Amino acid sequence: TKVSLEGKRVVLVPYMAEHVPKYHQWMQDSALLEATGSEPLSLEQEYEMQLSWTQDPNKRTFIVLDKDFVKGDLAHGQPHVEAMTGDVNIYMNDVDDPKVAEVEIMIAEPRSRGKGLGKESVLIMMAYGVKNLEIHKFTAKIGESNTASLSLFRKLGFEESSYSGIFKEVTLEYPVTNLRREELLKLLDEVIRHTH
Ligand SMILES: CC(=O)SCCNC(=O)CCNC(=O)[C@H](O)C(C)(C)COP(=O)(O)OP(=O)(O)OC[C@H]1O[C@@H](n2cnc3c(N)ncnc32)[C@H](O)[C@@H]1OP(=O)(O)O
Repeated sequence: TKVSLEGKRVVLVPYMAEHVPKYHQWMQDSALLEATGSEPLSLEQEYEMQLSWTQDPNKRTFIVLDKDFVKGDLAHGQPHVEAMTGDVNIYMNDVDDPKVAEVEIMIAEPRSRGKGLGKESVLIMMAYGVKNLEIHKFTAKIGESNTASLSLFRKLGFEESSYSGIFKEVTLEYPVTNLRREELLKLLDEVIRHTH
């Protein structure tokens, strides 16, 4: 990824080595680890994953910045550690269909929760996938007790498609209908790109 994406309240920037120390600190929250799909890493592994995640052709990943905390402009590829808030990604992980993508979202900083940053970050990333990856269905895998994430995805219009009692995990789907495709592309048309 060579660009960052500026919406109304968030900037989605490429995950950089400069972001790793704060990201690693977020991941010390066992609740965050369990709520996301994450295993605890060493710092070494966290740095190596920054390189591998961002080189993976089947993934798109961004660090979420809260625009209220950004100091300086978005035009020079700077990491803006001071505004780091979370992450968002899509993974094309369906062997049967390269136009299906799984979504993940995390807003790790309490000071930035409840401002609509998770919703906007997911919508921008979904729209990016529709335009550039031709995604026609998104999925989300959510722990059965994760009230906050279940609410977010359902309020976006994701619908439950299956449940694993073994893993205590709900899977939701978002078919990209003609109307949703139009809406998402219009939204992305208003997102400012910066070279990064
Ligand atoms: C598919 C996956 O990624 S599963 C893993 C999801 N990530 C996590 O669980 C990490 C821990 N939690 C988080 O990161 C955050 O709580 C998130 C991402 C779930 C929500 O981030 P926020 O930025 O606070 O959400 P945002 O402010 O954009 O609100 C969006 C919707 O989320 C829902 N929501 C957010 N927080 C809560 C909550 N505490 N309880 C219930 N619903 C909630 C609401 O429906 C809200 O819509 P409303 O504002 O109209 O009520």
